Amino acid sequence: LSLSTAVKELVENSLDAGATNIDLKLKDYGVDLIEVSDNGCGVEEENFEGLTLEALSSLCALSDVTISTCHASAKVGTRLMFDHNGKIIQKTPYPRPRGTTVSVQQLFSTLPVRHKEFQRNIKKEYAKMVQVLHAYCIISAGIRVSCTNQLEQGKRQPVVCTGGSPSIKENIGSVFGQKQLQSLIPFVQLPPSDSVCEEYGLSCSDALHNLFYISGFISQCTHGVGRSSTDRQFFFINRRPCDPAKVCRLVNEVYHMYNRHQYPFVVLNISVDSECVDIQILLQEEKLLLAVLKTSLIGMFDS
Repeated sequence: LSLSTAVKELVENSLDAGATNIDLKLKDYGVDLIEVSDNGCGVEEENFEGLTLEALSSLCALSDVTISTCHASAKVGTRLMFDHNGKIIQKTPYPRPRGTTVSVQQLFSTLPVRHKEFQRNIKKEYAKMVQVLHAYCIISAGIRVSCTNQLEQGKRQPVVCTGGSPSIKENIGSVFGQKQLQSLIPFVQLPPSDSVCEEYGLSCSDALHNLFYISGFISQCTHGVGRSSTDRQFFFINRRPCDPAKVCRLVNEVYHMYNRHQYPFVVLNISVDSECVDIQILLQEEKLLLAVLKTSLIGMFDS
């Protein structure tokens, strides 16, 4: 029942549509409006009702939901207003490009307690949403992801925007500026060392079936170069944003082994077999993953 959850589900809904453009429009930090527009495949007319049988149903139950959409097979798009039961109040033709735009109006208005806790704690929830959106922007190469905000009677201001660049590094540049990029080194994967294998109780036979492909960027261990907090640490598994506790703790700990007083900027993707993942996300041979991680981090930060 958080802002970042609804935003994330709408974003992944746009991604599953194959959208190359994803725009977020917020009014009063999302308390007033949370809108997502994408050029995805749109929704066929056949599955209009079936959309509220998932994010859409709960969003209808908790807010005022409007959806415009246009499928490639459709001659004209459609505009739909929903009541709180997910039942379509209005279905009118609506000319628009291929894709889908979902509008969430006055979130939590049907529960005044949750709405008020939302308004009073707007800064924290807003910041969490910011972190999630940063993760998706960083990991979504080839896609244009943008976000703007409007407060009260003020004019709209842009929050973030990527240019559909093909590389994660350029996305990081677009999100945080190239000044952030100057202090970053790219992750370089290494086989696990014998000493780290000893530490984690692993033989070479265990390390043989290494199927973890780690990538990303991390702050240099040089004094002062790192960050003062963990405000810019992003982890993914199969390009999906997540927060692995042991992996994060090992990352920050190994960084402290060289830069005691600072935390690193982190962007780290773990490519692994999806069968080896389960639900906190469980990873088969996670000790091997931590061994490769520690060995590689040591190899990079070592002069």
